[PDB]
Amino acid sequence: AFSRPGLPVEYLQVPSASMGRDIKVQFQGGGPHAVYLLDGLRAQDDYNGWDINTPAFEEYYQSGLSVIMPVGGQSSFYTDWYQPSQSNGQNYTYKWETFLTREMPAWLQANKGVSPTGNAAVGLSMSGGSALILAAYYPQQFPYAASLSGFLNPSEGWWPTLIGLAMNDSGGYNANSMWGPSSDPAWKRNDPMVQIPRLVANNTRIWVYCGNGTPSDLGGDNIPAKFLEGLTLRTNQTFRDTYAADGGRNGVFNFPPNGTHSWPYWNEQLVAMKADIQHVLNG
Repeated sequence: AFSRPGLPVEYLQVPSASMGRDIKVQFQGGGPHAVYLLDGLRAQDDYNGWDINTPAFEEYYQSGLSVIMPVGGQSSFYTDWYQPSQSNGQNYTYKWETFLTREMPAWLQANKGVSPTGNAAVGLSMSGGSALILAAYYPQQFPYAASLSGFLNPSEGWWPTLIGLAMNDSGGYNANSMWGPSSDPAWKRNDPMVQIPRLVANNTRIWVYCGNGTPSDLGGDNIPAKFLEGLTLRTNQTFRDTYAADGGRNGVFNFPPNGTHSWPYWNEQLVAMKADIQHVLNG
């Protein structure tokens, strides 16, 4: 990520009892509250996409916030799966919600002094919705959530099909093993649109970036770009309108015409929200 010399980035091995393996975590300490930077659909096992593609660590150096980049979890949606992914030979069950909400914060509190409460969850593409869902169900841990080009209504219309095809294109993962058939309650449970009343009741500070142009990680679905763009626009508009109609009053919604679904503009948003996170989490 082309950091300037002299920056204290660490790589940690954090045991996950629920997944029966160690999870690598890239870490920069800087204060008791942290920004959890979640990865996209094609998350690798060596480095988090934020560190591969952006200067996130340097941008948040001496911000008064710690930065946590978990590594791994391709196509996981940072959720707890029903079962090991059926077809690609996965030999354990993804339990990334358990890891992010229980196992990892316990480790970081005991060893780093990072507070398990009062943090920000920031996700993009696959994990944009994850960040909102984490805030919806764990508001003490995440009073702040940002979704950058997230799937804001994964249980509706075209989205279960498109997500299923995207997960197969990203490591051959099976959405059915994750949340069941699209009729299963897990799809609505993990749908940010459906959980808007929780975000409102929690008074979650939400930062929602809506990009333009060709969506990301949908490259293998054999569908015209403009159709995907139309679906995305409609779903994003519905999310914003529903948040307002349901009494939401703690949101930032960003829809710049030249914004794209890409690391450069996801970084642009991460930088733009820094003062916002600082004021909300640290006064």
